[PDB]
Amino acid sequence: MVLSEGEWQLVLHVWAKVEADVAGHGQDILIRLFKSHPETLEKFDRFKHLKTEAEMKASEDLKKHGVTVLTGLGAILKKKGHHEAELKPLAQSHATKHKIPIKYLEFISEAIIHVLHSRHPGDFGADAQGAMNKALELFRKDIAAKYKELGYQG
Ligand SMILES: Cc1cccc(/C=N/c2ccccc2/N=C/c2cccc(C)c2O)c1O
Ligand SMILES: [Mn+3]
Repeated sequence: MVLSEGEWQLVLHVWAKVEADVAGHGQDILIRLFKSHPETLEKFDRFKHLKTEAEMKASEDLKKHGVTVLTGLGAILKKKGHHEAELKPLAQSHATKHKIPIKYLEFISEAIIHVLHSRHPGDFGADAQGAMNKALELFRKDIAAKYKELGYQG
C-alpha cells in the first residue's frame, strides 16, 4: 500500500478540519459505528448500556473515547506511513488488552470515512476518500501484522 505525497496531503487537509472539532467528529463516528454494528458497543463496560442516539450524544464516556481515538489516529496519519513507533503500542494494546478484531477496525474505518464525507462534502470527494481509505487500510494492515506477530487472530 502506497499513497502519493498529494494523497497524503488530502488526508492531512481534511484532518486539519477534524481537529477543529475533535469531540464532535468523535461522537459522530462512534455513534455511526455503534448504530451500524451494535456488537462493537459491547466492548465498552462504561457505556455499553447506551441505546438511543440522544443518550449517546449526552454520554461523557463516549465523547472522551472519541477524543482518544481521533487523537491517536491523527498522530498516526501525520506520520504518512512511517508510524511504527505510534502503532506498536496501539496494536499490542488492542490485541492483548482490549481484544479488538480486525473486522471491528474495518467497521470504524467505514464510520470515519462516512462522517468525514457527511461533515465535509465540499472538499472530501472521491480523491480524498480514496486516499483516506488507503491510509486506513495501511493502518489496519500494519496492526494486523503486529497482531499476527503476537499470535492474536483477531
Ligand atoms: C482506530 C483507533 C485509533 C487510535 C486509537 C484507538 C483506540 N482505541 C481504544 C483505546 C482504549 C481502549 C479501547 C480502544 N478501542 C476499542 C474498540 C472497541 C470496539 C471497536 C473498536 C474498533 C475498537 O478499537 C483506535 O481504536
Ligand atoms: Mn480502538
